[PDB]
Amino acid sequence: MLEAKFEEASLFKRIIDGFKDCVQLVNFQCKEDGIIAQAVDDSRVLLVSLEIGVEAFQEYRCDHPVTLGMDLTSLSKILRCGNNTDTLTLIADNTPDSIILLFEDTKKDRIAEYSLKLMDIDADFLKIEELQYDSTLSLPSSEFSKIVRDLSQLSDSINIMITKETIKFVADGDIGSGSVIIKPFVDMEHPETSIKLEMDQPVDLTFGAKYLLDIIKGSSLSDRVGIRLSSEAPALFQFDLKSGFLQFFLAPKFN
Amino acid sequence: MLEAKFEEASLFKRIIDGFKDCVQLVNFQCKEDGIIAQAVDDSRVLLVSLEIGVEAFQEYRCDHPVTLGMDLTSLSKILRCGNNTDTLTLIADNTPDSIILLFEDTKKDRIAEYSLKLMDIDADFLKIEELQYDSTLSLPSSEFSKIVRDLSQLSDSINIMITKETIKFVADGDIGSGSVIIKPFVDMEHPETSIKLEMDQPVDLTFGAKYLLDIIKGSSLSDRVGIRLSSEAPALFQFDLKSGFLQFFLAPK
Amino acid sequence: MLEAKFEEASLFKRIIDGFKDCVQLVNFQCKEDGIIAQAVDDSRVLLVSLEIGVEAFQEYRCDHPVTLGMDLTSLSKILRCGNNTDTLTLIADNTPDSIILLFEDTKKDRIAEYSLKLMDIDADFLKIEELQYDSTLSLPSSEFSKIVRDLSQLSDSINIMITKETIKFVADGDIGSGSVIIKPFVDMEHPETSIKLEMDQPVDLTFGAKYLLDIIKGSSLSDRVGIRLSSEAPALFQFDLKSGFLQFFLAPKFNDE
Amino acid sequence: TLSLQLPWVEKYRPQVLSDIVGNKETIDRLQQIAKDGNMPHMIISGMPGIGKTTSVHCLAHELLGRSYADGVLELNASDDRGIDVVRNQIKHFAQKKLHLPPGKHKIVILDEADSMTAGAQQALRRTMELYSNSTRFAFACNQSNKIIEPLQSRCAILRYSKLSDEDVLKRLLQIIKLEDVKYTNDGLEAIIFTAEGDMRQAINNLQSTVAGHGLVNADNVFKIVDSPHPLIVKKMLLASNLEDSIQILRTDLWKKGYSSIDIVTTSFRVTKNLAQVKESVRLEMIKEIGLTHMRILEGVGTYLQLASMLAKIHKLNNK
DNA sequence: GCGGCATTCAAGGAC
DNA sequence: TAAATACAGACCTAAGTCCTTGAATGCCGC
DNA sequence: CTGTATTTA
Ligand SMILES: Nc1ncnc2c1ncn2[C@@H]1O[C@H](COP(=O)(O)OP(=O)(O)O)[C@@H](O)[C@H]1O
Ligand SMILES: [Mg+2]
Repeated sequence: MLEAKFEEASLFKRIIDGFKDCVQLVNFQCKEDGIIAQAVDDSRVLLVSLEIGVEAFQEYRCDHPVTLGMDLTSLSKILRCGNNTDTLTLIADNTPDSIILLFEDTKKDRIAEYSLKLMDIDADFLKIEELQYDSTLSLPSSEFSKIVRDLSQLSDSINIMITKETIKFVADGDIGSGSVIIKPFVDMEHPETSIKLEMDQPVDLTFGAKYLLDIIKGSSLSDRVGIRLSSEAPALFQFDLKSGFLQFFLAPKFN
Repeated sequence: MLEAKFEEASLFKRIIDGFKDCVQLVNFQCKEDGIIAQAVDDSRVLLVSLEIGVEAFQEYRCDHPVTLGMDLTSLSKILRCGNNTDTLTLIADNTPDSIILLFEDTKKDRIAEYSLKLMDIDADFLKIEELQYDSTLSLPSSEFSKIVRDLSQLSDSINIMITKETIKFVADGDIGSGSVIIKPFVDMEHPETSIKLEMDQPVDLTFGAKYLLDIIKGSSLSDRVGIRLSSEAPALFQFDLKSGFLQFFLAPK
Repeated sequence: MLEAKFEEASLFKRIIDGFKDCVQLVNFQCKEDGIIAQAVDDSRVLLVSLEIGVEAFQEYRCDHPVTLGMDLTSLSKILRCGNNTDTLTLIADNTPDSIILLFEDTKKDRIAEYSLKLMDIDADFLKIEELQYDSTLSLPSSEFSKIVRDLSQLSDSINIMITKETIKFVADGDIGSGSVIIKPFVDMEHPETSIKLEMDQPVDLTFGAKYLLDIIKGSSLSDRVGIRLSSEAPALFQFDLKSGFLQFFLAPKFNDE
Repeated sequence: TLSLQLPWVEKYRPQVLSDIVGNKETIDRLQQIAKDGNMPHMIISGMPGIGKTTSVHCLAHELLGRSYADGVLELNASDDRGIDVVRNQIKHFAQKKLHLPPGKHKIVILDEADSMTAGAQQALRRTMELYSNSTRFAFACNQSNKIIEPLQSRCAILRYSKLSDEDVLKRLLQIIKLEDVKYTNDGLEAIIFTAEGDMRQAINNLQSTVAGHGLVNADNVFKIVDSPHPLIVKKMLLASNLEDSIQILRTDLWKKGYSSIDIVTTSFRVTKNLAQVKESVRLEMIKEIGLTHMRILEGVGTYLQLASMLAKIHKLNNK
């Protein structure tokens, strides 16, 4: 019997809103160490891997591993039924079916019981990627989202170039072109504003704009995002959470 | 003649916004003790009845019962001319052709004038029957609107249950189910957010989600809303600010 | 070659925003004096003129008068990327095929270089001859914008009546009508919100409400609007700048009988 | 396996107007236009795989030189057929300023132009009219009738025809010479015969035969690529005795997995395009095949209905 | 409180 | 007043889905 | 096609 009790009910909503547009169906794997989830886009261009450990949950009890197949377009509505000052409780019986979400207020007495019918996704999701990348950078999530949404208007393809202490976003379209160049700097007065870069080999490769806009929708979770690139390897966009993280393995375009 | 000097244009703006998407063209009956408005939707399921008394006005003068037909959309477009620092003045004459609306400011160098042309609409008789209601609850308008908008996502039919002094809102859709359970609340520190309940018989009923969504549009009128439920009578939805009040009579299926 | 450096990019952002919803393509003529831009509306009913002097730039450079055909939607898209605290630099090379917009941060070293492809605008250069009008007044931009926004909800035609030192804005629509009466007054401790009016002949004109909304959309470059009326000439709606101005030439309706 | 090699369609796709073995007159006209400049508005029409997209691509390349990247707007019309696309993107490209040589123009390529919606097709007329001095339109479609008459009014019309056997054979021999492939004359004749004037299909069949068997011989070609389906049906109806027609239907068509609806559609098409018999006989045969097709389309499709089709056709041919 | 964008849906057309 | 030719008479509805496309609805961002 | 509008004989 799965029973999870969150610290804040809006944290799960912020997690799910990251997957709202780029993912339709997910398979939550519930174990003793936390909740894992992996999903692939309908076009199979990006992969989402979420892990939330037991630290984020105020309470946790998972007797046996559980597989919860669910649709995000309904869970988003269900979480939108809560409040800003509520707490969330996930309930699942011994046999995985009709996950129950409980919203409880801490200021007053209120019980909001919602149900979601599970669905059987035959495809399994347990693959793990562990490979060294050519470049690993870290920049504030708000700034990266600003650049992505600013350059998405020029064209549908955004090229990322990592060179010696230089970070370049290029967007060439029909109405013109644009280029944003940044340098890795250390900000002692605030650590969440600084930009870090460790490069082993220069990188230059292009992504689609709409998938980048979908990934940057996860900036509401963490104030800083890590971006890991390698040659002939998927790009790792990681938002680090308090108990775990959320990573997008997004695939570049063919040259 | 009719001379109504409003306290503030924003008040009438909100009162009109309370039932924007309910009806389009209706007749306001203006008589000495106050102004009445009765409207029926084409689906024959909601009755919108708005009563505003003399005390709700900073000045009101009328010496003969009159009927004033008008369209809601044009009236709201006229009210969009208002601001937060101007007061309304409604002038009507013995021949109803156009209502004159004057916006008056504290500074006497800025005075606004507008006109609203009357349309002729077949009025309907008043539904003022006070049939006994089994249950009576009173809850904050914002909270009630939040619950309605939350449960409208799951299913188009919201089930209201008044049972063992527990208030249950149920919304069972195809994707899942919804259940909001609340208990009676009396507060002494904020006398605006409370759950008042007076139950004589348990009440089980089902209502349309779109109808309730249309009703909760009047949440800007009042901080709290009073709902009266009966198993054989249309449920009443009541908002009021200080003296002017609005009711929606919803006929259950 | 041209290299013009602004003080804040937000200034040009507001300039482009002011007249972006009336015209779509503008010829920007750059001379040693500054920048001049005139554009006729697609309906040829509202003319937009804009002058930016050499004193509105941190650095200015011009080797020859150059024409730049720009689309306002693309320009707005490019300028939306910048922030309020960046220096904007417009760069044009020989044989102009594109214009470079450099956004430079003052607190950091991050640089954003954008490119915009120019357009071929086969529009003739006309002369905006200045002639004495019959009525010339100045009143705050916000009040005029509010009056236009309230009056456009009734009709698309707005009657301007300057008679007996009284200003009358009339909107006669299908559902009722709306009249606004304004009396000029001089208020001492802030002249900013005062109404300075000179009336010689009483003028009765009628204009289009949509063009009025497009004109009042530029109510962010100044506090008041210089409003000039003429019975046989299009009215001048002017927003003054630190070293330039933004004029709208609005042709009135046909005053039949 | 790790990677694949480029198909011979793309690898040996012509890059100059001389490498095209299509219609000599129109190809020479295109070469002269590219040499002189001032390319006019055009629509190229024909059948699949005869060199329509390739011709316009090489024409644009030769006309614009290094400026192809910023002077060519190539869009699949079926991909982008919205009126909003013409209103915004095509219009912006047309008004876009570009310093070009004094004989070259910006080129708008609209591939699969026959699939454009009516709204975009009508909106394109003034777009091509007001910017006709700096922007040129080249449509590539299979059916000219799908393009509105005013659109065809403002452009040259190039009807491409089926490639002759000699041109296909010459291109095939050039490919074999450039690839060092073992071949046989009968194999190339079979490839041409099953190509039916489609150079792309011939090239694909040749490459597949080489990759599957190695030797281009008639036996291998007929083993991997079946003979044209309409020809067996044409032989089937034109049988003199009912027994022979039933035998062909049983063995060549029914026992080989051909569906009944495919057989009736092929019979309809063959009888429509038939010329051996008179008009009245052809119309009556089409009547009977259409009745049987009506029977099949209700799900009654079996061998008995096709047998009845052949029996009734043979009764019709029996005076 | 608007401003802007995205989503959805209804009206017409095609086969 | 005849040749000489263009060239206009006329526009359907239920139905099935797919497609486009304008416009309204809806929400989030500011 | 018949019937009519237009141009030129
Ligand atoms: N006349 C030709 N000469 C040489 N190759 C040709 C010819 N016609 C077609 N092809 C081959 O067909 C391939 C694609 O043909 P394409 O022009 O796209 O067909 P379509 O005319 O239907 O668009 C090209 O790679 C080209 O090599
Ligand atoms: Mg093609």
